[PDB]
Amino acid sequence: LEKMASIDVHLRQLVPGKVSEDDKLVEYDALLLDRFLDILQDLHGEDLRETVQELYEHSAEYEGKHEPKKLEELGSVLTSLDPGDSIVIAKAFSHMLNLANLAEEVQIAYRRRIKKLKKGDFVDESSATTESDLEETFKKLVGDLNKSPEEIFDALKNQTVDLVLTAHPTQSVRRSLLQKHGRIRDCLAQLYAKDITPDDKQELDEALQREIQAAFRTDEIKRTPPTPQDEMRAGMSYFHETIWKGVPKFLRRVDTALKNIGIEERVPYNAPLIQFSSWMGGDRDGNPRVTPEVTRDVCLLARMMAATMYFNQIEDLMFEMSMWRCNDELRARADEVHANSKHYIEFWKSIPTTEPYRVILGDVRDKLYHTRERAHQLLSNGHSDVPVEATFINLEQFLEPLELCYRSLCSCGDRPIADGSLLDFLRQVSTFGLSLVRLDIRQESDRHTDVLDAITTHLDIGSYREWSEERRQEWLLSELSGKRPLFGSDLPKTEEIADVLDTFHVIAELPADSFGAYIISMATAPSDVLAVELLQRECRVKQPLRVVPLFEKLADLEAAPAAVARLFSVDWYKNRINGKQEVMIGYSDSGKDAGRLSAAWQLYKAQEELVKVAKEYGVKLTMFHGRGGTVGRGGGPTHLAILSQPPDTINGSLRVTVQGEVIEQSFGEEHLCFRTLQRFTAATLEHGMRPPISPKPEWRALLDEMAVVATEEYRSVVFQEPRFVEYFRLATPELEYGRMNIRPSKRKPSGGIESLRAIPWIFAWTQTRFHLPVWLGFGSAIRHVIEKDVRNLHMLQDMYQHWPFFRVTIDLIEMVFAKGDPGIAALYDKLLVSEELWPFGEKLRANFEETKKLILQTAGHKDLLEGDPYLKQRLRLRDSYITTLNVCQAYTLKRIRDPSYHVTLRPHISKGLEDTLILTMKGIAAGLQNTG
Amino acid sequence: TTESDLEETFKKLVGDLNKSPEEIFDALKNQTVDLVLTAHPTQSVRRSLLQKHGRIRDCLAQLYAKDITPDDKQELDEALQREIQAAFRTDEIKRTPPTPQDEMRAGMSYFHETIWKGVPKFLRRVDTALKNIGIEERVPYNAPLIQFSSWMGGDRDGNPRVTPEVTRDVCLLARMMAATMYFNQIEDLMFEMSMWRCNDELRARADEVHANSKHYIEFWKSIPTTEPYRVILGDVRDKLYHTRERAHQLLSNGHSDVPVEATFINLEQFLEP
Amino acid sequence: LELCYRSLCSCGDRPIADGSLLDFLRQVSTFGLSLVRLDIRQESDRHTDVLDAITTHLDIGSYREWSEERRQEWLLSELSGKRPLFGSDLPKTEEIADVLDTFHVIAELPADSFGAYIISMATAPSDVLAVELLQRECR
Ligand SMILES: [Cl-]
Ligand SMILES: [Cl-]
Ligand SMILES: [Cl-]
Repeated sequence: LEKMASIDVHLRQLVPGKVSEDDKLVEYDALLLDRFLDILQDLHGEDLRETVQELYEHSAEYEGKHEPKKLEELGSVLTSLDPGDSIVIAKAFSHMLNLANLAEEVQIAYRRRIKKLKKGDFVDESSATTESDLEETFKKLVGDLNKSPEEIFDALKNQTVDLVLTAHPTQSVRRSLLQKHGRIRDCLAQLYAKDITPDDKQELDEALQREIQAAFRTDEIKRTPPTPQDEMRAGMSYFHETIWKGVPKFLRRVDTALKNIGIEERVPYNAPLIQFSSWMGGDRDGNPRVTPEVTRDVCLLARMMAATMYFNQIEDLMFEMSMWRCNDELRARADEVHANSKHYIEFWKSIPTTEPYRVILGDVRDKLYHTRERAHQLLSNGHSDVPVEATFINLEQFLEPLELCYRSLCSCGDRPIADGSLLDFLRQVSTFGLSLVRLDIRQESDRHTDVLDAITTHLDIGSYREWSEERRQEWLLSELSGKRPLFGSDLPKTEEIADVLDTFHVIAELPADSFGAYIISMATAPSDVLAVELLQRECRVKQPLRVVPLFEKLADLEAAPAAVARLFSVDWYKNRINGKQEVMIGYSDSGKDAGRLSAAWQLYKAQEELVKVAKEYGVKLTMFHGRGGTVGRGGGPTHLAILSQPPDTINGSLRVTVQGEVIEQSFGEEHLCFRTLQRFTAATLEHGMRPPISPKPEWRALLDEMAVVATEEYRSVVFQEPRFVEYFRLATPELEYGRMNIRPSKRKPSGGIESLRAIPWIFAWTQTRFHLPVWLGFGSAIRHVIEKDVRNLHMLQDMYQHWPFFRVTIDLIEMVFAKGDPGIAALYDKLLVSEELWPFGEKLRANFEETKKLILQTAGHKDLLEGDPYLKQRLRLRDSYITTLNVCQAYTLKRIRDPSYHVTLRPHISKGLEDTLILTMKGIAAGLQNTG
Repeated sequence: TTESDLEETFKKLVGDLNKSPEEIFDALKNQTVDLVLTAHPTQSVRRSLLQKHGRIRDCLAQLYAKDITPDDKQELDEALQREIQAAFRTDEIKRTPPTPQDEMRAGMSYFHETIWKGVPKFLRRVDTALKNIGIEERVPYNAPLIQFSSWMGGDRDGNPRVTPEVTRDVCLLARMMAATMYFNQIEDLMFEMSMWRCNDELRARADEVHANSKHYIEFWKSIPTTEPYRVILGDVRDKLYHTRERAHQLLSNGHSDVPVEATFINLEQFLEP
Repeated sequence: LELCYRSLCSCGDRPIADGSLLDFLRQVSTFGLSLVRLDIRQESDRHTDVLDAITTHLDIGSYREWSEERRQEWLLSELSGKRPLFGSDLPKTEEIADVLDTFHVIAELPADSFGAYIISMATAPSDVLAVELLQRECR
C-alpha cells in the first residue's frame, strides 16, 4: 500500500516552504493522516478509504489553485452517496480536521523562538514567534520607560486578569474527547524526540493509532442538545486539563522573572493576578433553558468540583508537611485541633501532635470533604444535615489555616519548604477559590422592564413601561432612596417575570463568592441599570452583584458616556459603586447593528469618552470585552490587541471573554496555557505603563468619514434591501441552524436581522466561508477615502504601520479573509438560491473580492497575511479539510429542502441526512474557529 | 552495563540454542517471578521520605537535561534545595517502634511509587520484544509473569509483636489499598471507553445493568446505554468502592453491613466484566 | 376515627362505639395535636418600639410621637394597601428583633398550636391595629 505516497505529495504541494527550521507541520499532518486513513480502511473498507482520500486530494487541489472544476468533482462524488456513506464521510473529515488542529498545536507548542527575528517595535507583539515574554516585557519597561523594578512589582501586585469562559456556539467538545486529543498530542510530541529508542518509538506509534481509532469510534450525536449542566461540565474540563496545575506554574515563573530584575520578594500568594468567570449557566439573554434551577445547579456543581480538586490536591501536601519545628501559634492550634474525634487511614492511623502541619492540614482536608458532600446533597436533594460549621463557606475560612502554616514555617527558617506545595496550594486557593469560576448573569433590560411594569401596575401608580426615561429615573431614584419595599407574594407574575424574580432569589440564596457581575443586554439609559439595582435589593440580595450595562447598538454607544455620567451624579449610585464602574461592549453585537469598521472605531471613541467621565467623577473604569473582539483572538495577536486598547481603560483589571471557539487553542496544551496566561499578564502590565500612541487628528477625521460610508453601505445591504432576508435564508443555513438548535437564534421568531442574535448572525455566514458580517462596509469606506484624495491611501498605510488600534483591526479582517472563499459561497448559491436572486449574491461576492484587494493595499501586502506566514500556513492546512465539509453541507441542504432533487445513488460502501448536516456544521465550525 | 536485556536474551535463546519463537512464548506464558517483600531489619523508611527522595531524584535528573532553559534550571535548583531541606527537617526517632501495620504501610509504598504503573509497562515491552521475533500474540493478560508476596504482618518466627490481629489487619489494609488503586484507575478507563459498537453479549449485559436505581456526578449525570463499556465499567467502579468501604469497616470494627454480594471477593468476579 | 365510629353504628354496634372509641374521639377533640393552645403576651410599648424603628427607617417620622389618630391613619393605610412594610435592611435592637422573631416563630408553626395574642397595657385602638399589622407583615 503506497497510497501514503500520494498524500505526501498533495500536502507538500499545499504548503511547500518551511516557515522556520523546526517546521515539521507537514510531517506531523502526513503522519496523522496516514494513520487515520489506515484505521478508516480497516474499519469501513477499502472502497470507503479510497473515496475519502480522493475527496481530500481534490480538496487540497482546490485550495491550491481554486479551479472550480475541483469543486464540481467533489460535489459529483458527494451527491452520489446515500445517507449512510454521507455520515461516514462527514465523520471522517471532521476527525481528520481535528487531527490537523492537534498537529498545529504540537507545532506551536514546540516551535523554537528566534530572538534575531524581533524588529524592536510593537509589531513584534502580534505573533507568538516574536512577542515579548514576561521578563522581556519587564526589561522593556525598565529600558524605554525608566520604570524602576519596585514600581513594576507594585503594578503587578494589584493587577488582575479576569478570563470569562463562554459556552460553545455549537459543540462544546466532550471531556473524554478532550483527553483523547491530549493523548494524541503527547504521542505526536514524543515521536519526534531526538533520543527515543526503537521499542519506545514502536510502542508510541501503537498508542497513537490506538488513540486516533478510539476517537473515531465514539458518537458525537444522540441524547439531548446537552443540558446547560452538561455543557458546564464539559466547559470546566480545561481546569483539569491544564489550568489547575498551570496557574501556580505561571505564578512561580513571574516570581523568577521578578528575581531576574532585582525584586527579591515573591508575588503575594493572595494577589488575584488570574481569575476565572463563567457564563455557562448564567447567561439568560434569549435563552429559555437557562432557568433559575440551572443557575443554582451550576453554582453547586462548580463548588463540588472545587472542593474535590482541593481534596485530592491536599493529600500530597500532607505528605510534604512533615516538619515538627513550628510557631507557638501553630503549636497551640495543633494541640487544639487534636482535641476532637478516617480519611487518611491508609496513610496514618492518626496524625500525631509531632507533625503539627499535618494535623491542621488534615482538618482542612476534612472540612473540604464535608463541603463537597454538602454541596452534592443540596444539588441532588435540596437540604443537607451537614453542619455548615463543618464546611468552608467563604474564602477566608479556607485561607486562614494555610496561611498559618506558611507564616509558621517561615518563623523557623523553613521559608524554602513553604514556597513549595504550600505556596502552589495557597495560590490555587486565591485563583480558584471555593468555586473555580465566578458566575456572571446576563439578561435583557426589557425583562426588568416587564417586572417593574407588573410591579407598578399592581401598585396602581401607572405602567412603568409608558413612562419616559426621566420619569422612570425619578420613580427608581425615590424608591432607591426610600427604605419601603416594593412588592410581596401577592403579585401577578407572568412566566417571564417569575423567571426573573426567581433568578434573583437564587442569587440571594447562594454565597456571594459564586457570582461575578449582572450584565444588562440591550442597555440604553440609566433606568436600565437602576432597575436591576432596585430589583436586586427588593429580592433581598444581601451582598448585591455589581451591575454592568452592555451597550450594543450604535446610538447606545454614542449615548453611553452621558448615561454613565448621569448615573455617576446620583448620590445613591455613587455610594453603591464605591468608586468602581464596569461597562461591557460587544464587538460582534455592535457590528451586527452597524457593520464592523464603524463598530470598532465607535468602541474606541466610546472607551475614551467613558474614561473622561470616570476621571471627572473619580471612578475606576473597567472595560469588559465581549465576544468578537481583537482581544478574543487566539495566541499572539491578543498581545498587541491588549497593548492597543485606549489609554487608561484597563487600569489593573483586564476582563476578556475567552470565546468557546478559541479556548482549546488557548488552554488545550500545557505550553499554550502558559504562554496565554503570560501574554495576558504581560500585555496588561505594559499597557498600564505604556499606552498606545494617541492618534493624529487626520487619522480620527479619516476614520469618521470611513465610519459614515461603511455604516451606510452595511445598513443599505442588510436592512434596506427588501429581498435580503430571502437570500439570507437560502444562501445560508441559518434556518436549519435555528430549527436544529443552539438555545434560540431569534429573540422574536417572526422578525428580521434586527431581532436575530449576534452569534447566529456571525455563524450563519461563517459556515459558507463568506463571513459577510465581518468585512461588509470596509470596501466602500477605503474606496471612498482613496477617491476623495489620492494621498489618503498613504495615510491609511501610515496608520496600519504606526497606529496599533488600526493595525489590529485591519489584521483581524485579513485573517478572516484568509478563511474566506467566494467560490464556495457561489456553490451554496448555485444549489440553494433562486435564479432571480443569483445576481444579488454575485454583487455581494464582488464586494468581497474588492474589499479583499483593498485590505491588502492598506496593509502593504501582496498576498494575505504576508507578515505572519505561520498562521497563513496553518489556515491553509485546515482549509483543505474544511472545503470538503462545505461541499457536503451545501449538497446536503439541497437534498433536505428539496425532495424533488433526486440523485442516482451509488451502492452503499462497506462495514436521515440531518445527522450528516450536524456533522458538517460542527466540522466547519471547529475548523474555522473565530472570525468576528 | 553489559547484562542482556529482554530482547538480547530472546536473540541468544533463538540463535545459540535453536529454540523456536513458539517455545520462548509458551515458556514465558507459564513462567512466574514471585517477588517477596520482607520487613526492613531496622528502619522501614517512612512513605513521606520515599516521596521526598523521589522528588530529589527527579530534580537531579531534570537539572542535567541537555535542553532546559535558564529559568527552568533556576527553578529546578530551588526545588532541589527545597526538597533536601524538607527531608532534613523531619524527625525519624520519636513516636513508636512502628506498629507492624505501620511497617507494612511503609513497605507497600513502592506499589504507588513505580510498581503499579511499572508492571504494565514491562509487560507491554515483553509484547514488543516478542513481536520482534515473529510472535504476533501478546502475553496473555491473565498470565502471572509477575507476582508479589509480602512477609510484612505474616512472619512470626521469634517475633511476638506479630499477633493474629496484626495479620487480619494487614490483610484488610492490603485489600483496601488494592481497591483504592483499582477505583482511581478505572476512572480514566471509563473516560477512555466511550465506544458504542459492541458485542451482543456486552449489549445484553449493558441493558441488564441499566436496570437499577453517585460516584460520577462531576463527569456525567448518568451513564447512558449508548456507552455500554462505560455502563459495565461504572458498575465495576461501584463494586470497587463497596469493596474498599467494606474492608475499611471490617478493619475498624469487625463487622460491616455492606452486602458481600455488592463487592469483589475473588478475582474471577473482578475479571469477568 | 370518625369513619370507625360511623362504621360501628352501621352494624348496630353503637354501644361498642360509645366505649373506648368515644373517649378517644373526645380526647382528640379536647386536646387536639398539642394538648394546649399557646397564648402569646407582650406589652404594647414594645410594639410601639418596633413601629418607631420602622417609621424612623422610612423617614416618615417617629410612630411614638404620632397622635392616636395619626397612628390609626398610618396603620389603616398600611393595612388596606398592597405594598409591604419593611425588610432585612432594618436597624433592629435586641428587643425589636425579639418581637419580630416572635412573630416569625408564630408564622413557622401550625395554627393548631396557638390561641390568642394578648396586648399588655392596652389603651387605644392603635395598639390592636399595631399587632394585626405586624402579624400580617411577618407573613
Ligand atoms: Cl445536574
Ligand atoms: Cl490602563
Ligand atoms: Cl491499623
